[PDB]
Amino acid sequence: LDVCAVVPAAGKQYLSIGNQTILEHSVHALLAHPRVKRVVIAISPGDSRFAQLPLANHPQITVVDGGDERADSVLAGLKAAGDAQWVLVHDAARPCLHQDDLARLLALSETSRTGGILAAPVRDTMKRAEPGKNAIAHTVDRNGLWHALTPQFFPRELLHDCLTRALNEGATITDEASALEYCGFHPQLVEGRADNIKVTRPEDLALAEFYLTRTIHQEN
Amino acid sequence: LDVCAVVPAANQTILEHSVHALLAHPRVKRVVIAIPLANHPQITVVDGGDERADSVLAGLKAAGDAQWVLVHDAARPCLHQDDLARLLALSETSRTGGILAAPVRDTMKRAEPGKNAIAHTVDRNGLWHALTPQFFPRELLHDCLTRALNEGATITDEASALEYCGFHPQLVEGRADNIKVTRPEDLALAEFYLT
Repeated sequence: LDVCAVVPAAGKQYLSIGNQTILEHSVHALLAHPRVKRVVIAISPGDSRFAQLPLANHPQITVVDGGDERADSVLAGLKAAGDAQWVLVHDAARPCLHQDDLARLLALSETSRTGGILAAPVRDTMKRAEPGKNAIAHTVDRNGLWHALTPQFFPRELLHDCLTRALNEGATITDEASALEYCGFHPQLVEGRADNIKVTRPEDLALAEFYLTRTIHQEN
Repeated sequence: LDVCAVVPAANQTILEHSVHALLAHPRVKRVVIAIPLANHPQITVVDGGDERADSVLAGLKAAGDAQWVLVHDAARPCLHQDDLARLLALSETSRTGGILAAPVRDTMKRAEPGKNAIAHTVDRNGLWHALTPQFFPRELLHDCLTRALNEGATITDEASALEYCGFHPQLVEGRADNIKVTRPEDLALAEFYLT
């Protein structure tokens, strides 16, 4: 049941919450589960900041050069995934990952042949804008609509082949699930907490910090 | 450009903070709460209905001579004054109005019917979280809300009533920390980090 994690970190991840970078909170969230034996971080050539983090001397961390696109970084991480049968792909900028959700995602390997992702149901109103304009086209129906979160958990070889194939066919890949979907698979949706935010807007840092503080508080 | 706001409240400190965030802007002279806060000279109370749309219409009958109306969620007390200002600016140029909104950050999936499995990816480009306030010309909001409701439209926010009748409100990019605070125990904390 060894698992290897891959973090596509090639470029917010170096912003800090408390006295750890967001990348470090994300990485340590992964290491909470004992089955996660290694974390491969894909970093961009020339990125010198990584080497300065204490995480850079962690015996369970592997560092490799990623590419310009997500799928390329992930493929680069997978070459260093050793003999792990299952791989976890997790966003560098998702520091609020909860151990309970990780644990429940990792159960997919006992029974799943495809794997699956953490996800959050859409529960508030969403709009689709007119193309080219900041005006509303229509309101989206939330029934069966999910936010794709990370981690995304898949058999190693299958992920590998689907991503290689999607890229080789010019497929339009965003997340890892999209590569499986393109090769005809239907990954499972594992409901996770909606506060597993990707820090992408400047105000998201304070939001992430609010969510971690509230959670620490609640646990008691 | 005097503005009347409507808050459908059909947890008292959360409503209170949301209300005073609206009242903070000079153009916002009054708030109508559709249902001690009620003893504020700037706060009006009316009967809210069973649906949000009906409470908002009920607020409209209390809005006086207001030419433009702000509709705000009672559970969004982390509204920032710069976002409110950029929204109110629509009255200078818009015939339709618009809403506060934030771009969606994640890849999006549509689940297979009947299963917790992905059918397909939904393109997140051009997809927005609809926030509040929602800001519209008085008569237009009134007329679209009334008509959509009588026609059995599925109304979510106010913009959706305009949508039903064929209008396309503007998307005004706001802060993504303008979150829903629904547990009272979270308010001080949300306010300390996001206010």
